[PDB]
Amino acid sequence: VNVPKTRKTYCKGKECRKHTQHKVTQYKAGKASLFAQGKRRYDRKQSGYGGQTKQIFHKKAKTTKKVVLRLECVVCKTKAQLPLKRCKHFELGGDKKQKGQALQF
Amino acid sequence: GKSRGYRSGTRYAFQRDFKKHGAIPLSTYLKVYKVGDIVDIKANGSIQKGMPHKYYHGKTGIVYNVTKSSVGVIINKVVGNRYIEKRVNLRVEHVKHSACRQEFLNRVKSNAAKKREAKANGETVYLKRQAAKPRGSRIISTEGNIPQTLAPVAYETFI
Amino acid sequence: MAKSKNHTAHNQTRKAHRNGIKKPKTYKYPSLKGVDAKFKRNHRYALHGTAKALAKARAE
Amino acid sequence: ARRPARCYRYCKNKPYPKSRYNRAVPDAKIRIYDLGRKKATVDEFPLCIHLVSNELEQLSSEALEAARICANKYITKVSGRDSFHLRVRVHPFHVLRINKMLSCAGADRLQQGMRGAWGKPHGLAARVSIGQIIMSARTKDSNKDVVIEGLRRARYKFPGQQKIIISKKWGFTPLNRDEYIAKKTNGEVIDDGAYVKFLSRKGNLEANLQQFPNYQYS
RNA sequence: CCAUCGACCGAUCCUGAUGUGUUCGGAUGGAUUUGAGUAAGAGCAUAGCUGUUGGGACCCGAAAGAUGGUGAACUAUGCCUG
RNA sequence: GGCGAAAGACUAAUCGAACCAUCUAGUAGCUGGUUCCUGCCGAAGUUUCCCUCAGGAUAGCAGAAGCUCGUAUCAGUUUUAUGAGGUAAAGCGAAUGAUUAGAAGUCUUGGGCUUAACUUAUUCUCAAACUUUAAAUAUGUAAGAAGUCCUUGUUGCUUAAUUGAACGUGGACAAUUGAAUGAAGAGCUUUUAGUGGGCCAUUUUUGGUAAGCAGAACUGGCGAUGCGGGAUGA
RNA sequence: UGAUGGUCAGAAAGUGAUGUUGACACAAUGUGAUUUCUGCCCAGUGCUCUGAAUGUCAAAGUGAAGAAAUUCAACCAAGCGCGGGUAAACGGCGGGAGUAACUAUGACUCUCUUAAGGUAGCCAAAUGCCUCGUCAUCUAAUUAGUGACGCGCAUGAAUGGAU
RNA sequence: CCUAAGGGGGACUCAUGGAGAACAGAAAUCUCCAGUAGAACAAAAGGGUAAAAGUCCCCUUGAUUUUGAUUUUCAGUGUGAAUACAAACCAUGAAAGUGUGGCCUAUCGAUCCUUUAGUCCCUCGGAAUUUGAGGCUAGAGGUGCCAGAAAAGUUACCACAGGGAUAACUGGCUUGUGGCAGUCAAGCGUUCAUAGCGACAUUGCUUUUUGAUUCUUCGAUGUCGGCUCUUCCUAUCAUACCGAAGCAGAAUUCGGUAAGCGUUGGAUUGUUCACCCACUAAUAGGGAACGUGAGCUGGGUUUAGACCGUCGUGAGACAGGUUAGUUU
RNA sequence: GGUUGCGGCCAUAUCUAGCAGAAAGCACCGUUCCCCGUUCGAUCAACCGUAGUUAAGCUGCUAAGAGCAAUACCGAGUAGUGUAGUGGGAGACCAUACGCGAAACUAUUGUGCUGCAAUCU
RNA sequence: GCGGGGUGGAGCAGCCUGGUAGCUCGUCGGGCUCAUAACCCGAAGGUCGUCGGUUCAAAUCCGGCCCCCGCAACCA
RNA sequence: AACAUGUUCUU
RNA sequence: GCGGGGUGGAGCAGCCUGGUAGCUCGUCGGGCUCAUAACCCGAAGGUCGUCGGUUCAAAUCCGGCCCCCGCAACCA
Ligand SMILES: CN[C@@H]1[C@@H](O)[C@@H](O[C@@H]2[C@@H](O)[C@H](O[C@H]3O[C@H]([C@@H](C)O)[C@@H](O)[C@H](O)[C@H]3N)[C@@H](N)C[C@H]2N)OC[C@]1(C)O
Ligand SMILES: CN[C@@H]1[C@@H](O)[C@@H](O[C@@H]2[C@@H](O)[C@H](O[C@H]3O[C@H]([C@@H](C)O)[C@@H](O)[C@H](O)[C@H]3N)[C@@H](N)C[C@H]2N)OC[C@]1(C)O
Ligand SMILES: CN[C@@H]1[C@@H](O)[C@@H](O[C@@H]2[C@@H](O)[C@H](O[C@H]3O[C@H]([C@@H](C)O)[C@@H](O)[C@H](O)[C@H]3N)[C@@H](N)C[C@H]2N)OC[C@]1(C)O
Ligand SMILES: CN[C@@H]1[C@@H](O)[C@@H](O[C@@H]2[C@@H](O)[C@H](O[C@H]3O[C@H]([C@@H](C)O)[C@@H](O)[C@H](O)[C@H]3N)[C@@H](N)C[C@H]2N)OC[C@]1(C)O
Ligand SMILES: CN[C@@H]1[C@@H](O)[C@@H](O[C@@H]2[C@@H](O)[C@H](O[C@H]3O[C@H]([C@@H](C)O)[C@@H](O)[C@H](O)[C@H]3N)[C@@H](N)C[C@H]2N)OC[C@]1(C)O
Ligand SMILES: CN[C@@H]1[C@@H](O)[C@@H](O[C@@H]2[C@@H](O)[C@H](O[C@H]3O[C@H]([C@@H](C)O)[C@@H](O)[C@H](O)[C@H]3N)[C@@H](N)C[C@H]2N)OC[C@]1(C)O
Ligand SMILES: [Zn+2]
Repeated sequence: VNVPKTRKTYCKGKECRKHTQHKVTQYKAGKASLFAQGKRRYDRKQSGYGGQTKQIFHKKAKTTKKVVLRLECVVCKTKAQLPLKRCKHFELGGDKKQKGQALQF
Repeated sequence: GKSRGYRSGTRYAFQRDFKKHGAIPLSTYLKVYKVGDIVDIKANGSIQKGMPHKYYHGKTGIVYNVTKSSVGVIINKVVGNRYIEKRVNLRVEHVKHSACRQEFLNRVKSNAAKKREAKANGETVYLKRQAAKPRGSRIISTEGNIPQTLAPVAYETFI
Repeated sequence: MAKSKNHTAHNQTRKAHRNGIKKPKTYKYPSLKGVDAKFKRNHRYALHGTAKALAKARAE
Repeated sequence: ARRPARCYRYCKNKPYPKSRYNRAVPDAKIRIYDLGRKKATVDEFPLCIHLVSNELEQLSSEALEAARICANKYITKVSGRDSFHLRVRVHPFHVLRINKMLSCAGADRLQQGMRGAWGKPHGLAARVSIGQIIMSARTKDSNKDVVIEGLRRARYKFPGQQKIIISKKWGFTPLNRDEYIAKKTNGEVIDDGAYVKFLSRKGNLEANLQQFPNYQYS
């Protein structure tokens, strides 16, 4: 999968509400905070005696993930997220396919 | 493992007729459909958009909706111990008018005309159709038609 | 050890015909949910205007 | 070894030919279908005698091979090799399958029984209807009884019942003997090796007239 | 009571008047959206059969698990005296 | 816990973890039992999901209570009109694939007058996963009042439009209101039981040498059912 | 294991057993009289030693930022990792080709390869499938016995070998 | 898997064959003709496609935004996928049009938790500010046992609830396999198919082999062999009487009626089986719940002890070997 | 009746091989300043209708023509098939009763029809 | 039912992760030696078991088939 | 530093 | 019941897939030596163990008669 770095699509920002130029980057999840309620609950439940109190997933089966594109409008700086189909290789702004050239093995 | 995909089993049903491949004749696109029309559903394998499911292939139904390039058709489907009303969106390539209805509307017109003729004449006519009745009595002449006797023939081999 | 019958439709039509097979009831006016939104929108106004006109002519 | 023929006698299964879907199929035991003087002219062997199946069954290629050898050998011994033309008229295209259960003591330890029982190719058979010709021989009228006995011997090599029928037609042609003599004397037949070609009243008239120069247009 | 087209209240999307703690306000008009709503109340209480869930839960039935006690008059091993 | 010159031995007829009381009527998708009569109705072993496969939920089949009405339009059926289909059969000098035999050419193409190939007209035989053709049985739809015709109202939809589309006002057409036969009437709702091992026969049909074997299709049965016959027998 | 100890006990204790003891002792294992012997392997799993030099490493402590909760950074014990030893610790202990003046066989050679490639012995043995192995002896006749033979499915050295 | 292999427009025509052009030939590139698709279209197979859906050129991002309706699977729930509209905003084209990913039929994922985008909107409940936290809408991180527990063995020391819904005997169906008998007649048999044999084929029978199956029995039908004893079958080894011969005699071989009568003693082995020694008229084969354990025996198998080899880190395993093991 | 433009059904229209064709139309045909596209004015573009030609396209006719289409005292009431029986047969299978009913084969016939507009010896 | 092997005359790499067949010994030519071995300088030699498939490209990636050596075949 | 070998039988 | 095999004097090809049997060791001759050994040059040597069938054509396929060497042959 090669996806270009810029994309003219619809913008939902109240300033635009039209097709505008967007900057394309790949989404990456942030660091899990230690103060999210789910994590404060988990740490309290894990303290003391009793061992592991929650399940731990083991049977992984997927070999890929879904790629999320982060599109930022160059005008109002509103973002949009757009997920792609599963792929093993992804790059932004790779060099386009040239059609009809001799391979130089 | 078993396979029950959307077009499974349609190898022959969705084939085009022999020497009938290629472009659709434009008469298919010039027909006019109205809500209440009765239509036969026949999938055209060369038009992949707006296709019927194989269940509705060869079914007849009522038009209930008319859009840019397609009609909505109502079909009754036996599901268990009752019928379910189904609504199928079909591009016009997969649809055709039903001819029995045109015949029936013709009969409506003829019945009205005959009734009016009788009313102007001063009498009453019968408009109900009738099944074929047993034949009446008749006399058969034998002029140049003397009964000719036939017999069963003996067995012969020809191998 | 637990091999058993896999599938049959035996006795299934017999069960279906005890109380079926019933056609859905037909009505004079169908529901316009699922009809083209532009047609349905204008049909609303056409019915509204017709009632207003009949309510008018009946006065005179 | 080979199972007895009763295990594959009747047409119980759909035809199962060699194809893209069963490739590992052995050759039939019968390889030769035309014996005797197979280059003889149509007018040389006016008499046709058929061996006809009276069973709807399967004939193994082994039976076809044995019957062919028997009939050919007897007729060649009595009347010589050039006095007849024998044609096996069925070809074994149906593959026979086998499951191959072990015959040693304690096989039940080793094998799985009726689990996954789809069989391996085992042999080839020909599927014959009731009234289907199995073998055919054309010879001269004076060689009737020799060929009849030759086919009589070949019958015992086949399961079930078969009939030996003397045909009314000229050789292997579809014409009765009188019809063939009429077509011949009218210039409407020419030889084409072991067979003939008949006159057509269709198509290009110039080519028809050239091809049968002795044709009596009537 | 039923089929159907509307109207009203709340959620959602849009619009955005006189005005203003100039960032609030939200008049007015829209939208194949959404609600266990409105549109001249129907409920509350007692009782009965049937059905449901927790209870020993239709009756009898484990192999187990736990808490607190009683045994070396048999027998195992050491020690003491015969 | 002990004790074991070691057998998991012995530890009061108890030992691969004593005895006693209590928690304790421990839990059991499993086995057994489950107490009066008559009357009326009367099943299922199938669908989907489930660490589901000796179990549940879910839909179906069954009972009960009725309710709104009173011949309205309904039917495991025919007739008439009109669709769909690729099985049976058929076919292979028709496409694809398989397949026996000569013959005439071609030698410009490779061998030894040939030997094979190639081309042409022929010839024998085939296909669950081939096919031009193509049944029988089975299958969709229609046979009017919610209809037909005439005039012209509504609209923000539609047309170049005074065009249409959808829904209407007013007028007309009456028991042949537009085939047959039947109809202990039609419509509607709530609620809940059991069941979720099936099995047999004719026909179609898959695996298997075959089986009172294993697995599907439609219908009828047994299960749940006695009675006359088949001596006897679901 | 030299007592500020080893091995073991106890909920704890100003608590115990060995211990009225001290390496000719106590504690923990393996093998199993005598005779004759006890081969090679520390790559694996263990056990053990070394830490001046050293990647990672908790809580506390330290520094920075912030209004602060907090965040970030450095530093950082043992352990891990790095390096050495140890088989009477657990255990382990090879293939493919060619070659001598009849033939056969292969002392000899080539090659791949391990941590090491089963040594001394012993054997169809209570351990050998094939197998009732082959030869001999024993008998009229022996799937039995015994003696031999040994490319030994899968013998073998204190998981002790042979006597 | 693909920024094109998605969208729009345009131009062109593919496999293959024939005939021609320096190096050049079977295969280089150039020319013309024939060419219904015999090509190509990411990937299985089927369907579809020729002024295209294929090849090449040009421009693009509709692979976008909002939320409803529908089809398949179906409970007419979820998930996946798909269809036709409405309202926006765009691409392309002269234009009609076409486009909401890939020509169609597969290519995928709840609750809780975390994380991101949006409104920057709601809440932190004595009142406020700024941090922090919590909500609402839409995605991502994953459950492949794919409607979605967090999970290694061994028991030959064993337990319980059950199961003939299910294996290990007999019996029943079947008869492949085992065993026995026919039909034909290529050959063998000094000549001669059939005295005696008999290939290639082919029809059967039996239930003394072994399977296949799972109908009966798991609140139990005692599970090898031998010993003992009776009886039955005939597919006859001997004995009686006969027919045939490649029957001179002697001997032998093929066959018929025949089950009346007999069919043994021993070495090795737990053995059935096997194998020798020997006698004999002959040393036939089978059944009776694979006859026969309240008739025995207990060598074997198959509880608990113990040894070895190979395997296993280990507990332990082993249609591998070995020794000891209550028969009511 | 011919022809052109736009068509409907989409071979009775297609294919091969000959021949013929007045009027108009269509066509080939001439040219390259301009818009435009090419390696090439060949195709595409534009200009003239002026210099020519029915040679080709196109139309029709011919062929015991190939293909296609249609019919049938052709094959055949055959193959197949619904229903029935305590029918026949060891069975494979077969007949009968009440119904439905092919394909190949054979023979014969045909070879576009037509809508809207314009135009013509 | 599985698993590995198949590459110059011999024993082995290269596979994996496509674009070149590498190593030792051997064979052949010349040299050194009286000669031979050793040693020195040179040269040949595997279309990758086989039939297909895909790929622009096959020893390699994807199936069938052939040969060689092995593991598993348990509860009664 | 390296350096192995020389068919049989005589005249 | 099977599994291989029977080709010169002896070890092996040729078979898979019909037409075309070769090398190796060993014997019969010559070359070299003073004569041998070795070494080299040549030459003969198997109609395929046997009987059958298929075939235009069989070492090659399909049966039978022998010999060679083995793999498999209750049980509870
Ligand atoms: C905002 N657009 C509205 C459109 O939403 C719709 O209005 C719905 C209306 O149909 C719903 O009402 C519907 O559902 C209610 C039910 C909830 O009880 C019924 O009572 C009512 O009959 C039914 N029509 C009403 N609940 C909300 C409106 N916005 O009506 C058409 C419209 C005017 O375009
Ligand atoms: C006579 N006035 C009536 C008034 O009584 C009322 O009628 C309601 C009617 O609207 C309701 O019905 C309504 O709501 C139902 C409901 C199931 O959602 C809908 O299905 C239905 O379409 C809708 N019309 C009906 N259930 C009760 C009457 N009293 O509202 C409508 C009205 C015309 O104004
Ligand atoms: C012509 N097609 C026939 C089809 O009609 C049908 O034939 C049945 C036949 O099989 C029936 O016969 C069947 O049933 C009977 C009995 C139990 O009824 C049995 O005795 C008989 O063996 C059995 N074949 C016969 N009684 C009527 C025909 N229509 O089934 C057989 C078939 C060949 O397909
Ligand atoms: C200034 N006037 C505003 C008016 O614009 C409108 O505001 C809505 C606001 O309510 C919506 O927001 C609403 O819905 C979102 C969510 C469900 O999308 C919620 O997060 C939010 O708390 C809720 N108020 C917002 N998304 C758009 C504004 N125009 O209504 C609220 C208001 C205050 O009157
Ligand atoms: C008492 N001694 C006898 C001894 O005589 C001999 O007996 C055989 C016997 O074994 C044979 O029998 C054997 O062999 C026949 C085969 C030949 O048909 C088999 O059918 C049978 O089952 C088998 N037991 C039998 N046919 C003859 C006796 N003399 O061998 C067995 C024995 C027990 O040792
Ligand atoms: C030692 N070199 C020899 C060379 O001498 C020759 O050898 C022949 C050999 O081929 C012959 O061998 C041949 O002989 C005749 C041939 C002449 O037709 C054949 O009939 C025979 O079958 C075949 N073996 C053999 N008879 C003599 C050797 N010297 O050819 C072979 C060879 C190996 O190169
Ligand atoms: Zn923006």
